[PDB]
Amino acid sequence: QIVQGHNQVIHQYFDEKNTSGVLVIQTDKKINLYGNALSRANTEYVPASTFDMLNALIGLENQKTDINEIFKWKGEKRSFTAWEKDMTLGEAMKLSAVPVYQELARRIGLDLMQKEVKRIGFGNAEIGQQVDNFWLVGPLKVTPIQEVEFVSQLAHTQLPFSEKVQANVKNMLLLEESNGYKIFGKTGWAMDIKSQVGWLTGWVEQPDGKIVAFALNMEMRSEMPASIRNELLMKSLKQLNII
Ligand SMILES: *C(=O)[C@@H](NC(=O)/C(=N\OC(C)(C)C(=O)O)c1csc(N)n1)[C@@H]1NC(C(=O)O)=C(C[n+]2ccccc2)CS1
Repeated sequence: QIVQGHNQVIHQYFDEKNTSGVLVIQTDKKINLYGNALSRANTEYVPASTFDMLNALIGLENQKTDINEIFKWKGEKRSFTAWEKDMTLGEAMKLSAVPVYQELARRIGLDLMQKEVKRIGFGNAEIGQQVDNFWLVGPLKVTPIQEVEFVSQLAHTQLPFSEKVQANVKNMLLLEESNGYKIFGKTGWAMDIKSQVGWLTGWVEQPDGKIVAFALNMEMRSEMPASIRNELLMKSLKQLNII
């Protein structure tokens, strides 16, 4: 099941970007590890925005929102300018608009959130006490192997949510498409005074329908482009002939 993969080459790629990281790939029930810091795969980190996928699933499942709802921008200056507008849950997914995902979390509220997170068994399922930021600062944590298992199940409509809800959240996640290969996923990035953890978790849907899921997890620095996660993921996917 969980093993290291054939690759001297991906190890290099990560050293060549001057980072410590791992790339977990899950096809059917086989999980391979690649990178220059494999032990990260079993290390817990905060999911940061990658949690937006689970938030949306819980929110939609319990009818706290719907895919047509327009979340209103009330006019205050926000941490990013691209967030400064009315938007749907789907458009928030793509922009990683935290304030939408915080409104939604509050609608959900703490008891349902923690019943649902324990029900799903996400990470260490620890939400503790603040409903509106537990995925960004802790206590909630998850490993890269757990994430890839989560997105694999989302990809395959195997999570314990309605089928329509799963399909609606999948449809929010399309990043890129070319040669008939689709790539779905979600970035994440948390700025803790310790290290900074960067995520990119999602999947490839190949032309014949086959799903190959991935969870990139690396140490970020403020000097890196945000681009670097996608660049390293796409190089590695090509090298493994997944795309
Ligand atoms: C989800 O993971 C969100 N992360 C954060 O809100 C945090 N930081 O975002 C960064 C990018 C580090 C920032 O400069 O503010 C964060 C760190 S500690 C804490 N409580 N919050 C969204 N993630 C990302 C991303 O993954 O890149 C965003 C997209 N983005 C980033 C940089 C430039 C353009 C777009 C928005 S926050």
